[PDB]
Amino acid sequence: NSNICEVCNKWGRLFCCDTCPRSFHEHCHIPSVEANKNPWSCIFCRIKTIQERCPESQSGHQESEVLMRQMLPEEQLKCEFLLLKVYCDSKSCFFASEPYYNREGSQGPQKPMWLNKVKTSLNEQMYTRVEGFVQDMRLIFHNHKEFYREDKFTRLGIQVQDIFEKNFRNIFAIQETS
Ligand SMILES: [Zn+2]
Ligand SMILES: [Zn+2]
Ligand SMILES: [Zn+2]
Repeated sequence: NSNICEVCNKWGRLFCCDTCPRSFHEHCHIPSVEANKNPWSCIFCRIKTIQERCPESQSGHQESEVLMRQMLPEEQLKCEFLLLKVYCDSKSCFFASEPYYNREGSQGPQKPMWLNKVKTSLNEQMYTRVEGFVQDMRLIFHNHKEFYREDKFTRLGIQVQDIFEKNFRNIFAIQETS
């Protein structure tokens, strides 16, 4: 197994996957690494199994159909993995915890949102469709763009949104277009 956490790239108290060489901090993995279960298979492994059981699940899909899917166990997993892929980027630190807004010439958003809030909401099964999760994720970046206006710090939102969108198209096998 790897000697660093796959998500945050730090050593520490790591749990090792049984079916691949990745390792995780307890609360870096999503869902949090399960208490027992030997062998244990990480989210990367569980996603790969879904694809292997249904190869046709990788044919192209329309985003509008994906968003209306109910959050059954396989869609719950896919959203958990998508969330984890964002945390994998170090720039996610900016969007992880609860923001506050006091900048001359800007007003804070009407509906603040952050990664750890989305994480709790998934854990508590608060989303009934994929659209719920994707709307809250996109809201994070939209709030940031609007608040920071012309400051160059706006670019951090563009950057992390691009990680989210690339991973969304991959995980949910969105039909490729120009
Ligand atoms: Zn970690
Ligand atoms: Zn694994
Ligand atoms: Zn199948």
